[PDB]
Amino acid sequence: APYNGNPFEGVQLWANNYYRSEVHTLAIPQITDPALRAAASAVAEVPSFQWLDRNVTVDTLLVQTLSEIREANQAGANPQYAAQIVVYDLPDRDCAAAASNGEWAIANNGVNNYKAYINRIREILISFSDVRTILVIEPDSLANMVTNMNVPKCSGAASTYRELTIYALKQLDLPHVAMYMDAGHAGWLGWPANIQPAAELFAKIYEDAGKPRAVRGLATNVANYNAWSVSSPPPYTSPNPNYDEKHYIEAFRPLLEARGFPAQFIVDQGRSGKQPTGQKEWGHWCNAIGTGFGMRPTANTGHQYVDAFVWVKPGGECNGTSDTTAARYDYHCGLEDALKPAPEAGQWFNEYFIQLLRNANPPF
Ligand SMILES: *[C@@H]1O[C@H](CO)[C@@H](O)[C@H](O)[C@H]1NC(C)=O
Ligand SMILES: [Ca+2]
Repeated sequence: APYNGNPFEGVQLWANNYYRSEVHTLAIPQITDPALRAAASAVAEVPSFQWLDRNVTVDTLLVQTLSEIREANQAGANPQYAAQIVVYDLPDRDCAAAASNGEWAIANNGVNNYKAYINRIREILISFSDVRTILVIEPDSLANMVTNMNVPKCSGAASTYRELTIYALKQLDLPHVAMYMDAGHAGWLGWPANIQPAAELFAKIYEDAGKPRAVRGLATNVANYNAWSVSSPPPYTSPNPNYDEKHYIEAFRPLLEARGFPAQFIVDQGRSGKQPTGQKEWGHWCNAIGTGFGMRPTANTGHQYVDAFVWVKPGGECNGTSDTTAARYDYHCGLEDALKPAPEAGQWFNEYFIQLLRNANPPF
């Protein structure tokens, strides 16, 4: 069914069974403290995004989640449930990273692979038109075109990133869908030197895709730890005047809007409840210590440019291994402020889940 306006209005957000199963089968059996067990049970009910970060998730997880939401809705959920999905499988993924877990390469049929993936997602979303579906498009993609064009892999991938982003925006432009393109975070694109070039890029992409109706705007702070709004700059932010997501968005939106894209925002707060964090530097993104579960997902943001506070990166799923000998080891995961020992990316990291619970704000 179609919708008008903020896609988070008029619906409840579904808490998916993948994250719920992680908490109940992997986390809780390792927790003996009664209060931490009850807190863990509560966090399993908080609705976070489900990531299509490997092709095999499309005909498994996506179908299962949509099917379960349809069942719940037909069983009288009121308001009806909506889905929250991340599209995250560009070829030559994460072009500026030390290592990437992306499965596809431009040199090994990756363009065709990606187009087919988007096409299959489109078929499934059409099947499940009755389930309003909110998408984050490709974290750690186009932000690289703003600041990392000096990196050979990024320069070589840029036309592909742009073309395939446009492809997804047009193919997924369906009446029951909303899309938010990833736009980095305050400590990446929010630096004053980067903010106008970033606005130029995202507004051009939006134009070149034909300003698809389903595109609501941009997502920020995905898989990062930034504050929404704090009174004092965390020490690792200096001297960026845009030291939280509110400052970033308030500076960013006017530049985007003058360029034709009056973007609304969603802001990840799933690991933002403790401020400042235990990061020693802003660019230390992997399994950062001293972080907490943050404000609960809601459409009631109170801010004119923010459609929702969300939990995009699910807390407890590892950002990368601390094993320096692993094939896809990223040195960020070995830093002094990265919790260790850490399993492979995507594996449940229970010590990190417990950290998030202990530092949760609001508490569980
Ligand atoms: C991706 O998964 C689909 C099924 O959803 C399958 O048909 C296709 O072959 C897979 N892609 C690749 C490149 O293996
Ligand atoms: Ca510093």
